[PDB]
Amino acid sequence: MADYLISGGTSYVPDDGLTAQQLFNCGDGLTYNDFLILPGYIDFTADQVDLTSALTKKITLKTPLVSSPMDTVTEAGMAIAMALTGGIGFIHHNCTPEFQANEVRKVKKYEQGFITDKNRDYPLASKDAKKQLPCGAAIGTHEDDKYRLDLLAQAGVDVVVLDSSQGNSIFQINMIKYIKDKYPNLQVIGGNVVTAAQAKNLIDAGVDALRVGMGSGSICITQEVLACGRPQATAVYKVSEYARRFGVPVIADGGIQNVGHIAKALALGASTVMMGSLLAATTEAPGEYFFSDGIRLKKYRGMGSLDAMDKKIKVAQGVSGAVQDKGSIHKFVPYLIAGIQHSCQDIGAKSLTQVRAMMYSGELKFEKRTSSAQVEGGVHSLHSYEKRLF
Amino acid sequence: MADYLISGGTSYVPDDGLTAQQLFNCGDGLTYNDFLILPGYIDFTADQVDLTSALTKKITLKTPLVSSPMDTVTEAGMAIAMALTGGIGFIHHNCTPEFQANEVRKVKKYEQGFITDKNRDYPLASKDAKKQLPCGAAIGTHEDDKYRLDLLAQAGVDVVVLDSSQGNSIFQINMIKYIKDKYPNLQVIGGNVVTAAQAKNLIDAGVDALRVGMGSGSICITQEVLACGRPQATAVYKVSEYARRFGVPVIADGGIQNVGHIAKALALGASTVMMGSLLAATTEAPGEYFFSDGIRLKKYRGMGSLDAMDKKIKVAQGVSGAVQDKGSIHKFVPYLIAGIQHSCQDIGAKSLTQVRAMMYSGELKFEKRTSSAQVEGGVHSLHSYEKRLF
Amino acid sequence: MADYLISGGTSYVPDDGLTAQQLFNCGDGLTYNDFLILPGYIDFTADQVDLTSALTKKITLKTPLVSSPMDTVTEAGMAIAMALTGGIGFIHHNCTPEFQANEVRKVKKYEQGFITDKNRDYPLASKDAKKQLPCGAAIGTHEDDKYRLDLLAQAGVDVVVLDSSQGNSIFQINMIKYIKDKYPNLQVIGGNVVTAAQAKNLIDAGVDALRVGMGSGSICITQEVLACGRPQATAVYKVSEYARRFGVPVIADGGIQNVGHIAKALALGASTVMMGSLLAATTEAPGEYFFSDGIRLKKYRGMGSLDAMDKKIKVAQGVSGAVQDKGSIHKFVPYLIAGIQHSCQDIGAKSLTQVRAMMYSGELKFEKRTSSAQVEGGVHSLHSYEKRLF
Amino acid sequence: MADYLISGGTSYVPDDGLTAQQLFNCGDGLTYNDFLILPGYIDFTADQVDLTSALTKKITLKTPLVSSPMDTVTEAGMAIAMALTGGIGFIHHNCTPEFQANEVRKVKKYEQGFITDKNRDYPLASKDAKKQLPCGAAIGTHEDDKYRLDLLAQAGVDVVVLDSSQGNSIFQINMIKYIKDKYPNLQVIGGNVVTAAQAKNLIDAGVDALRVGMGSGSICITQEVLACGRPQATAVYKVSEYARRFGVPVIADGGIQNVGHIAKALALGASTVMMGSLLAATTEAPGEYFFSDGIRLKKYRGMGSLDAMDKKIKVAQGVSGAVQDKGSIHKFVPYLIAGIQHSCQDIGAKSLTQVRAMMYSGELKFEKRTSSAQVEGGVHSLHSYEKRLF
Ligand SMILES: NC(=O)c1ccc[n+]([C@@H]2O[C@H](COP(=O)([O-])OP(=O)(O)OC[C@H]3O[C@@H](n4cnc5c(N)ncnc54)[C@H](O)[C@@H]3O)[C@@H](O)[C@H]2O)c1
Ligand SMILES: NC(=O)c1ccc[n+]([C@@H]2O[C@H](COP(=O)([O-])OP(=O)(O)OC[C@H]3O[C@@H](n4cnc5c(N)ncnc54)[C@H](O)[C@@H]3O)[C@@H](O)[C@H]2O)c1
Ligand SMILES: NC(=O)c1ccc[n+]([C@@H]2O[C@H](COP(=O)([O-])OP(=O)(O)OC[C@H]3O[C@@H](n4cnc5c(N)ncnc54)[C@H](O)[C@@H]3O)[C@@H](O)[C@H]2O)c1
Ligand SMILES: NC(=O)c1ccc[n+]([C@@H]2O[C@H](COP(=O)([O-])OP(=O)(O)OC[C@H]3O[C@@H](n4cnc5c(N)ncnc54)[C@H](O)[C@@H]3O)[C@@H](O)[C@H]2O)c1
Ligand SMILES: *c1nc2c(ncn2[C@@H]2O[C@H](COP(=O)(O)O)[C@@H](O)[C@H]2O)c(=O)[nH]1
Ligand SMILES: *c1nc2c(ncn2[C@@H]2O[C@H](COP(=O)(O)O)[C@@H](O)[C@H]2O)c(=O)[nH]1
Ligand SMILES: *c1nc2c(ncn2[C@@H]2O[C@H](COP(=O)(O)O)[C@@H](O)[C@H]2O)c(=O)[nH]1
Ligand SMILES: *c1nc2c(ncn2[C@@H]2O[C@H](COP(=O)(O)O)[C@@H](O)[C@H]2O)c(=O)[nH]1
Repeated sequence: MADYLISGGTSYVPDDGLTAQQLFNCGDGLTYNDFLILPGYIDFTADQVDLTSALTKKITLKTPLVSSPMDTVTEAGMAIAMALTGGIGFIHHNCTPEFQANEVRKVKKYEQGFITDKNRDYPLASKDAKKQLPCGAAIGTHEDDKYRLDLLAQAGVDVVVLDSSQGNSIFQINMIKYIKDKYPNLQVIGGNVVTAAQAKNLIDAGVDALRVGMGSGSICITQEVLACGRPQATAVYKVSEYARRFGVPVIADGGIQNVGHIAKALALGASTVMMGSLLAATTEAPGEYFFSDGIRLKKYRGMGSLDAMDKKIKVAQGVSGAVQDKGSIHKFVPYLIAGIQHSCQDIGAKSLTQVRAMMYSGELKFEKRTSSAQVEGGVHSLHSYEKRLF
Repeated sequence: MADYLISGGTSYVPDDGLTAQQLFNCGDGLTYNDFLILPGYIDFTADQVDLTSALTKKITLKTPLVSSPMDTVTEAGMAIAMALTGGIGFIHHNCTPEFQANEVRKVKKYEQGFITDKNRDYPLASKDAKKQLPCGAAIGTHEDDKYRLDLLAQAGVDVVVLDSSQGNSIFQINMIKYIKDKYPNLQVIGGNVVTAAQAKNLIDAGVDALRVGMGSGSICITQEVLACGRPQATAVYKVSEYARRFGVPVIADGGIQNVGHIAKALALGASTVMMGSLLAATTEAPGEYFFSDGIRLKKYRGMGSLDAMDKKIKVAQGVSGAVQDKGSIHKFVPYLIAGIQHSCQDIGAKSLTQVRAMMYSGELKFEKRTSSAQVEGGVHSLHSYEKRLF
Repeated sequence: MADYLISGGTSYVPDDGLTAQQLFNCGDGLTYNDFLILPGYIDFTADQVDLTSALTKKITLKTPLVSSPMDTVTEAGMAIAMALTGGIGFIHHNCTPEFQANEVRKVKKYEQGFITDKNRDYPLASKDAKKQLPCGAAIGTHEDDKYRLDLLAQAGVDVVVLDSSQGNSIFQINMIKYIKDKYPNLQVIGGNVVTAAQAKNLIDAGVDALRVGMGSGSICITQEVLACGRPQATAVYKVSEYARRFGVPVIADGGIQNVGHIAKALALGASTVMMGSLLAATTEAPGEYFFSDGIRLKKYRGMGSLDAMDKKIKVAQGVSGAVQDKGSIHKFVPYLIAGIQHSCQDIGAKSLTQVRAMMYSGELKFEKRTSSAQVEGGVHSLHSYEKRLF
Repeated sequence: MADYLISGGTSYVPDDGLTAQQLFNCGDGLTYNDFLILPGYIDFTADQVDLTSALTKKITLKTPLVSSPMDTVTEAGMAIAMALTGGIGFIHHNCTPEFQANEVRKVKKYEQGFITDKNRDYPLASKDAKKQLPCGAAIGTHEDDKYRLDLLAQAGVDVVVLDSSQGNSIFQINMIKYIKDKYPNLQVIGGNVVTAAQAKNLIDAGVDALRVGMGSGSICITQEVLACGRPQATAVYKVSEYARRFGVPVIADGGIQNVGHIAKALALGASTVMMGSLLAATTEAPGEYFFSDGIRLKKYRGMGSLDAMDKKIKVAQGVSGAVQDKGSIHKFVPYLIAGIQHSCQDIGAKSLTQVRAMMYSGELKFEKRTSSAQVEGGVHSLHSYEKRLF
């Protein structure tokens, strides 16, 4: 019959909104708050949404959440918490290599299979072949980072991130090739990059994932000091679009402030999301809580801040501050998971993989927001209010 | 793994060419020769291509070919031949109603099941419930056409076409409602229309298919005489795009000169293709062969030509001429079928339904042709040549 | 082989971002904060970046930094400091000609070769043929400015700037020709201009450099009072693009607030950058430090402010205020130098000359910033923070 | 020779910026702060700029300044002051007709020629044939306004303005025709209008000038309450462009905050500028000065405010407030005159007539301003400052 024979199941579906390609073709320099995702069709419940994510070519996580390698964010405690909730943590390298290797060992010795030296309480916990938690580590691109890498490999790190503001450098590519030849099984994350040209240079060197973002971080002043960077949403879309031609996952790094930002980054092509300030002042973050006028808060600083580089003339690229206490990771990360699942349900996708497939196929639709639209989208017209997320 | 998890099976597939929507958004006023279909991916053979087509809401044919209701094209002989090759013929009404009903009866009595008054030699032959060939008939929108319709319904016609140059009229809509209430099972084809506004008016009246085309016919001079019409490719695309919102098939009528034109019309949203000149001077066309300077050819005239309307000032809308002999329908239609199948294979679709699904989804891609491109596409740079299609 | 023969060394390099010409063709009226420079490829260290800059046709400096001719900014002390750090200072003329000539003499007698009447402590110090520091001076376009010019030429000034808000005037052109005929060796800077038409008029008169900017200065209210001016980034790009057709350097004047602004101005085609407020409240700036509620700060006023013109009815074009203490030039200018070098390294250029060559060739790429993008580029999501640049 | 024969005196003059027609074709909905005028060529001094302006077809003023018919702005004192400084005042009608006629008489009896029962202290003072100051008056479009008009005509008013928010009404057109037939010599100003369609309706009725502006006034809330209006700069340009086809002058009404705004309105096609808040809290404004926390200020209210309409259900269209004391008109208006003259000198025109001629010919050029550009154009980067206009 005609109702089937005219177009074969694919029905009318009025065209309304912009595709991602149309949205990011305009060259406006958009970030997360400049656009929304239009809703789709719902025929399933939120709890059925699958958040399985690729961290690298060969490392898969049950959630897309990653803690940033920052000395005020990720040490062994935070890494264990993120592994237990289904993500991963990357241990910072603003320390001695022995200290870093000890932190990696503490992460890797939390759970064991056959000890050669709880699984039910944490179903989403990611594990390697030997029933051990996964762990990540940051290294630089200088000469001593080779010895640091040897210690980390001995400690049993599963993935290393090359920590730099501008990853498209001869130093970074040289260390990528060094690692590829000396530890052929080790997974390497390159970055940070914001353009497809940088991305091509790093993928040709053989990275297993790309870290995307420059200047969007909450503690960053790189854009205003060095005049270099890119709006985060455009950067994530462009680099993910390039990298998926070669099957390279993208980690979206910097500027994430809420669940909506996480969902937008995943919809734009990122496979995982890296969080700094959002996970600072949690119980598992390193450092100690302190009070400033009846407010509980913790230190949070950028790695390019003068205090961070203290332990010639130094050009600071980050600031040092404090953020309000958020509580425990074991209570905060489930809220993020539920929020992402609800966002996926609203846009009509059963999984993050299907979200990205719909985006690349043009089925997922977007819309811009003017300044008035953003104000309307926020809380308005109230004398006073209380905001309780969960 | 990441190779699956990044976008879920849907690979890169570099973007190249225009979608049909993009092509017909430019407002250039394109017809068939102004564009091409870009090739796709082939993983099947040409003979496996399915050409099942919807003529109306409830009438399905094995091929998309229809013979036009013209007194130099379709009588009982042509109708039987087209039914036997898998299409259908529409018997013209430039005759008395008794003559038309007799032609319909001759078509409907060619093959029988249980005669109440070969099926393997012609596998593609379309048949109704009682194993009889299908037949179509044209009627006008004047008062006496009701009596003509009664005679045709008694003769057992399966579908009637309302024959007019401009179908968006109060007369046509009145007769559509008359037919709907008096013969609730009879299928009605409305037209001719070239715009979505006309199409909406006719679909609201309850037609089961639309006949699309005004001024594109080979014998027609309506565009130059009445300044009204539309380029055929744009008309087919626009009207099919509107009509498929309601599950109404479109017959593309006029200006078809070759297999490439048939394939283009089907790719643009038409479900069947109506042919005039292409089927004139076949053996089954009415009239007798005659010679003019060693060339065998037959009369072919437009219904709005003065000779056609002869049997008060008449404004002619068509010319009368002759076309070269093509041979038999039973040998010519298989060539068209094979050509359409090869076109479908080249663009990478298993069926006409899938062709249209790909076009509406944006997977099928198109390209414009300049005048130099069209010349290049034709035969060139030769001293002399012979063109043998089959 | 094909890897070389296909395109000869020039590899793919995916296209991403806008060229400067594309960015400033849109007519949006951009200034510095509306765009960023995308990062390039790094294969050298920051300290290897060469900042040699052309102040005029024949005067070359080792850094691109120039102090503005303002009575709260540049006197002999500031001029000596800027000469010693590799730049130059322009002595203001809101004084008597004898006072100005004495300041020029004090600058020119700081270092000597063969005295006819430290080289290692300051390697970047600019010097003339006779091992003396270079010095600049401002003059007006009125009649007595000829006598002022005679005194300055006797004092041995190396370059004079014609000080005006709108340099495209018959008065300015007359004085330019006067100076060219009377002091054929003296270098003349014309301005201020913001359009290529003004620039053509001044280059035809024979200037050796152009001063670009109108209304962008921190103390300026010309745009709001006289409705005339231009956004600074667009002005710098347009005028530099015109002036380089004739080999005329451009000084970018006004609205510089940080190292990122300096880098952007140099990337847009300027050869040197003139600074007002950024160098006010340094130790070498004229005037005395004073306290307002525990904050140390110095007077800073525009030359078109009523206080400035006090020493008929006067239309003020500038305001008078105070800015916070910055410390010494000998410590602040090295920070600017290091910042510019780091910006050049990030965008992948070995020198300012190569930065501009990449920009004109289209290799350097830019990106716009929405308001949300600018907010994201700034410090955000923090309860409190401290910003220590160096 | 070729230097003349190639193009005949008209030289290259590089193309840079936008014409007014290009600027206002974009449909962005610009007001005064969204654009600047680019500078031109200066070959004359500021005092030589001629500000002669057409108020109506037959009434010419030496300055383009007009005081608004508002009960907190214009009574006899303000009307006399504006006439003496070269402009005109329009006496408000929120009073009895006898009171209004008495104010008109007080204005018309200030200076006399041959008294039927100083002119060198005020050279710019506008005068009629009998050496008397000109005076304007506002009337409504209701029935009793005819009697009010009779009293005003007897008092000797020279021009009447029809006071309404939306002037394109049958009531306004009826009163325009009434006035034209009963007082054939009286000059009538119609409005307020913001579109060319309204302008055509009023010009067809026979107005001698148009009052342009709806919702832009400082005390107005019409746009937010009735959703109707237009950005003032676009409104002035569009309506002036239409009205000059018929030789009808335009008064730009509302939203003027400074000299730059006046200059922009005149450059966009207006012949005179009407001022409300800018002239409120001057000594000559009606009402009494009063103090609020050490600040001297005066009442200023919109005519559509509830207090104004007090003396069944009233929809307020204006608010009531207070503005800071500005001093005397005799000192403030000369500042405006000098500012306008300086703006004309900067853009390179000898007169307002030549400003508009250059604008219509495309020689005058404009530029847009982003939000960052506007911030840059303002005062910035200062700890504190003092702004003394004159
Ligand atoms: N993502 C961001 O936007 C961002 C911005 C600023 C800082 N940061 C963080 O701050 C930290 C440091 O910043 P960075 O990017 O300057 O790190 P970095 O230490 O890589 O850079 C230091 C400098 O040394 C150079 N360098 C690097 N390797 C070298 C080698 N082998 N030989 C010679 N020179 C070499 C670099 O090009 C750079 O000029 C990192 O944690 C980084 O992630 C991040
Ligand atoms: N598709 C084309 O481009 C095209 C163009 C011209 C002619 N033709 C063919 O030629 C033939 C005649 O052309 P036509 O369209 O003029 O046919 P038509 O007979 O419908 O038109 C005849 C005229 O009579 C009017 N009319 C129709 N029904 C009426 C009624 N009940 N009462 C009063 N007036 C009425 C029509 O509006 C038209 O003016 C048809 O075969 C048509 O298919 C086709
Ligand atoms: N760059 C800017 O945006 C800007 C803006 C305002 C003021 N300023 C500074 O403030 C100071 C004020 O200078 P200015 O440009 O306001 O005015 P200026 O000192 O050049 O002269 C002011 C007026 O005198 C006229 N004039 C100049 N030379 C003349 C001559 N020979 N004969 C007759 N008339 C002549 C000018 O055209 C102008 O109307 C300067 O320091 C200037 O650099 C700079
Ligand atoms: N944007 C502006 O320029 C603006 C906006 C609001 C108010 N105002 C000022 O406030 C005052 C009043 O505003 P307004 O425009 O409502 O004045 P208005 O008195 O003309 O309007 C009063 C109402 O009566 C109607 N009306 C007018 N004449 C009539 C007649 N002869 N018969 C029947 N109905 C008639 C009008 O259409 C309107 O609905 C005026 O001073 C006006 O200038 C100005
Ligand atoms: C600029 N960016 C910096 C610096 N240190 C780290 N970073 C980047 O910021 C991310 C965290 O940002 P949040 O918005 O707080 O999530 C980090 O992951 C890293 O990429 C710095 O000093 N200057
Ligand atoms: C214009 N068009 C006419 C006329 N009679 C019929 N037609 C239309 O032409 C079609 C055939 O065109 P070909 O190109 O030869 O296939 C018919 O089906 C009909 O729609 C006429 O008089 N003037
Ligand atoms: C407007 N602009 C003025 C005035 N005096 C000087 N200037 C200009 O400003 C520049 C300094 O600006 P900063 O942003 O503080 O660097 C000067 O170099 C000069 O060009 C004035 O009165 N009104
Ligand atoms: C809206 N607009 C009103 C009202 N009364 C007068 N007006 C308009 O505003 C102009 C003055 O505006 P300023 O910006 O203060 O110069 C007047 O001339 C008139 O056109 C009102 O109640 N609501």
